[PDB]
Amino acid sequence: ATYPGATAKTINDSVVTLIERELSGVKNLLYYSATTDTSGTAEITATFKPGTDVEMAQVDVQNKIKAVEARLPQVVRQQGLQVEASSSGFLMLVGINSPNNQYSEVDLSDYLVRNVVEELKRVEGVGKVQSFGAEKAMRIWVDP
Amino acid sequence: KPGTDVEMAQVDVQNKIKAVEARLPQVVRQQGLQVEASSSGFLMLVGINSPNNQYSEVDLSDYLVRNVVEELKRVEGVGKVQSFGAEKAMRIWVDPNKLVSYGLSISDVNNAIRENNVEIAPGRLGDLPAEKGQLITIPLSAQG
Amino acid sequence: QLSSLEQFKNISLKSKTNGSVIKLSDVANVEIGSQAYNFAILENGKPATAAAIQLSPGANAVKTAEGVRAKIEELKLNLPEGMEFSIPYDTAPFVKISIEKVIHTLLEAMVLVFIVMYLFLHNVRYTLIPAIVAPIALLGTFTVMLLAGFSINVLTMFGMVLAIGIIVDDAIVVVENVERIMATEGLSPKDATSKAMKEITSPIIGITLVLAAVFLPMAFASGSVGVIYKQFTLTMSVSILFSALLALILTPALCATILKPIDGAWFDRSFDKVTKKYELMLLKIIKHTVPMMVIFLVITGITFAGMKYWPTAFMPEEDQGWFMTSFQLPSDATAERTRNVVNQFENNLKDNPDVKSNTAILGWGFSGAGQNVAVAFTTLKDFKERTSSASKMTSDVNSSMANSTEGETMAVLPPAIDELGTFSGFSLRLQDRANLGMPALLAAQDELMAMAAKNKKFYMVWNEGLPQGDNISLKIDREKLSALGVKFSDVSDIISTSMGSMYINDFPNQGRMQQVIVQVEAKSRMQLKDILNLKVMGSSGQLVSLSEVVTPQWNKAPQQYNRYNGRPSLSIAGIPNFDTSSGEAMREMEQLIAKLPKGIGYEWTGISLQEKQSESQMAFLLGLSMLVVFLVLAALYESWAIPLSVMLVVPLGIFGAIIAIMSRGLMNDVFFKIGLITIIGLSAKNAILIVEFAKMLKEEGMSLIEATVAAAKLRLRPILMTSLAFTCGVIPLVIATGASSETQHALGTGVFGGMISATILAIFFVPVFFIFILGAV
Repeated sequence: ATYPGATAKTINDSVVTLIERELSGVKNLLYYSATTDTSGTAEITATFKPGTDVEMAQVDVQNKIKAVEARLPQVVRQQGLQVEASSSGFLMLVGINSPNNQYSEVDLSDYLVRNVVEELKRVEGVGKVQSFGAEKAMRIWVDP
Repeated sequence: KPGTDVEMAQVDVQNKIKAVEARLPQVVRQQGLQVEASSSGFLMLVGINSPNNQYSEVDLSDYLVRNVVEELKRVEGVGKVQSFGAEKAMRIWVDPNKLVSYGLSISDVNNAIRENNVEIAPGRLGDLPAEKGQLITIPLSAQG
Repeated sequence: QLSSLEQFKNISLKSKTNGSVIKLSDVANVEIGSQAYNFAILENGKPATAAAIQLSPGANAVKTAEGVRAKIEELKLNLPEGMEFSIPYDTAPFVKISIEKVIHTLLEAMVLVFIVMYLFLHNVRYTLIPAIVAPIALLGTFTVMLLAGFSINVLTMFGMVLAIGIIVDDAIVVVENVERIMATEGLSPKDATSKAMKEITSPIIGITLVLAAVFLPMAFASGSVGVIYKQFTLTMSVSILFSALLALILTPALCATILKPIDGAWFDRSFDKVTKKYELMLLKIIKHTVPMMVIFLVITGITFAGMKYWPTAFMPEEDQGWFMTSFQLPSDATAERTRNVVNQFENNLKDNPDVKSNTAILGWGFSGAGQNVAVAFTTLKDFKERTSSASKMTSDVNSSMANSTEGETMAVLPPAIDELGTFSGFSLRLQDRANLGMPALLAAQDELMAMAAKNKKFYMVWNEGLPQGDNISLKIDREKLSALGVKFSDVSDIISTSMGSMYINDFPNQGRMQQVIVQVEAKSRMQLKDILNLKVMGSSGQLVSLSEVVTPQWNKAPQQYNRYNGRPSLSIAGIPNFDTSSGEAMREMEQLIAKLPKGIGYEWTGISLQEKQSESQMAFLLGLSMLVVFLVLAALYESWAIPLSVMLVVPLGIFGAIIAIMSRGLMNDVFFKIGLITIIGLSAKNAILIVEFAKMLKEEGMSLIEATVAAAKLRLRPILMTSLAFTCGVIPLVIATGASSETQHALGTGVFGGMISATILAIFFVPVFFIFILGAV
């Protein structure tokens, strides 16, 4: 759950508690955790019993949060609640470097986001691709 | 049908309403369609009374909503907790006679409250891209 | 829509008070940067980028890696000059080398058991009769794996390695009995095979039923410990069932058609002489009946003591060829400080040790992001060109980082199981169960950290999260605003917009719609004073700075909010100290936590919780398995004394198992539990081999003692044959030294000691048990 800018106290008292109020009583719930950090982001991880069907359990979580998607702040709602059967460690960490220094780090991250991350995600068996580098963007540094 | 998997059937209903969640009025949509595998009768009816009359009914309902309903819902086996009592809230009983007397409309009072009582995004002092030469980063806070 | 800096800089902008139409470049430096500058990447000290690929739920690691490497090779062709692709962190190579090492040890087990059976029969034929049942039983196990929805992992493979020495038991029994009949009576292969069948058909079935029923309850255990038991259960049980089907169906045909007439070095007289000395020693033993039962009571006592006292673990750590290094700098730390810390750590292991590649991610870290958090995935050079081990390296990094750069850098090993935890060790969650508030929980937390600093079984039990930090809350004096005549909404706008970095809309940049972010320039949002230099329009027409209407105040508050099972909590990582198991640390943590303020609870999460379940259900798995074997035995031999005599041999196998574990210095992990049950089964096998024939000879009219000694002597050869077979088949597990060798060490040491015991201590005690239990009734 994203809620940009807002510090962790706001995500903790306005968002996480709401979702956690529905996470209970889910089928085969082994244990559940929720961490809100300073990036204006909360990760609520419901860990189910070992061997439980991850698909149907993911469905159960979707159903429970559906009952709490109308009370979250407007930004949270119109920013989406990405619910995914997740993992902890990275399988591998593909990267792009520039030994001749012909491209600054921003150009490498741009190229990686625009022409690599999509085609990496389009591989069978790749569940998530987290890009540690942001796409290019027209920045307007105003001067107050 | 009796004995049908309530989970997959709930999923089916979710799918069917997904095809009709884009035509409903805007309020309906941005108020959410809470789809839940439901029940008819209450298992039990927890309540809070005040025999010494030290707390009015509004205070009891407030305490019940703020410190009981959440922890009741956080019990395993509790599917829904319907609170027959509303949380406290700052009520502004306007007087349309005086509203007209000064020349204002309730829309105005609505705007005055929206402006004198705003949620100011926190921001972060020294967030990236940092100025070469910074060693401290304090998360700012506003209070409006 | 604008597409170039030129069009953006010339964006008109009406000037509020004067009238001049200014451009955007007058009030703002327009430039192309990145959407958000959250994370950075240091690959081998150089700035670069990266893309962490998280495996799909239940996908294949090796296949996914094959696909991603192929896609990288494909995309290499379209890389402008200057860009180079790299995989500076990859785990599936280790999956490929682990599964290959396990298949290699499986083949080594096959070869060694074939050599043992050849040495005990001396004809390729006689030894080929059983050695054809192992591959067929294994292939049937594979078909059942597929039909049940299983996979080929190191767990089921380890189950097959254990099974190699158990599959061929039945066939060894049949071939030994047929060989023996053709040696003593000289009968033709066909009718000799028929007589051997009419003799040991029920022994074979009994051994089978016992071995397949001892492995059933373990698969019923709950939790990951069960998901681990289920592999070994399915593998070994189906392997034993197919081994029995073959011993009853295929090996009789082989023994009937392709067994050549006995015509045909020193082993023969020495082995027989050995058998005779054993028989005389057995008679001397049976003499002192009560003393040997006293020695058995003593051994059971020692065994129970060891199984109750020896430290417990869950899974052995392994040198996966790489490790992680989490840098947690205090709050108020800037990305420059974390770059300094990471640069120090990167330069600390740059040319001194032998590592393959060290990649650091700035701004990202398991359990929290932020400028003051980095995670560096140093990948060890290799295993064949190594010097210091993963655990010997991490220790070096920890000690060479705790004293130089400010922070919390703690190099840590990869976990045991892939998606259980991020690091090796235990992970506890200190919960706030009585609404004590955050400050109380954090005080309890640092106290617990103070108590864990002087413990010997603890090393660094740090906090896996973000630390408290100073915030700058602004109080707005509304009365001063109304007196100055300034709208409040304008002050709110100015603050929020002055810090926010808001995003507006997109623009077409080289064919792709990229964002257009606006934000107060860097040098105007760094220190607090800059904020207090913002100005708003008053009532009298003159500007009023924010410093006159807002008052800052510095609070101390937690910057990350963690919740567990509903209640606020704090993730407390920890790794046990050298010479201390994970079980001891867990128990020690419980005591420490018991020494904490009231209302503060504690919960185990991940590996710790799974380990707790293992330890809390190891008694019922041994209580239920033993009872199942007893009941099956009583059903098979229609008595209550025979199954007691067969059960009385289990503590001897456990005895050796515990002895081996204590001597080697391993722990009471789940692999040892797997061997514990395997040795129960094999012990029962060695006992039945004697007890059945002794019962038959006693029913044939022979005296109890004479029947007992005759059956022991006649079945010494199959017992030793099968025993040495399984022991030499597991020797590859104990002696393995490559990569992923610690799992094999833990899984083989137990069964090795247990088999050595349940064969050297069985052929002498099972006759004693039989005679005693039958005389006492």
